[PDB]
Amino acid sequence: DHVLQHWTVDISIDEHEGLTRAKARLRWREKELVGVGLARLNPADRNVPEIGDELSVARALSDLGKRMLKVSTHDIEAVTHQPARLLY
Amino acid sequence: DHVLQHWTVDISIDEHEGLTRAKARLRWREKELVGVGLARLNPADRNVPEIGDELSVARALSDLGKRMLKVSTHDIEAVTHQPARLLY
Repeated sequence: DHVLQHWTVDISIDEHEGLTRAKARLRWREKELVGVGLARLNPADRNVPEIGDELSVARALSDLGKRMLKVSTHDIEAVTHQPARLLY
Repeated sequence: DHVLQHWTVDISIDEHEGLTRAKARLRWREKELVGVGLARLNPADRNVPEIGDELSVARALSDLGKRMLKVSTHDIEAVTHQPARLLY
């Protein structure tokens, strides 16, 4: 009675000179998105690169989810033929 | 000069009787999070399950990113020994 699926987000993390850039790619059906996030270390945490990693990724995933809400909106509008906007 | 990493988010999608539930799991270093999202179809799009899929996943990824911002906050606070809060 349930229909189950499994998807994957691929995340790249690039640390360079205290700047960490994350890119989170998701492909599904007819769509593909990349969420992007940045985190820069400061003197107080410059020796804790794990913070830059997880913060840039948090941002990339949030960006990805935001972009996906927009795709969802476009698909709903295609069905209803009425403008829509999803806030959450 | 760059340090590169690659991480993966695992997403489950469960459709049942018009309700779609997505769970997005990320493990990294010393942490593990699951973001959760729901989408329920309505009569106007009940025959477009792809909308429930992508909307529940958008929500799960947004939830995951929000939870990860909180983990990042805790880690920053552990370094600075000062309360913090990351809005984005």
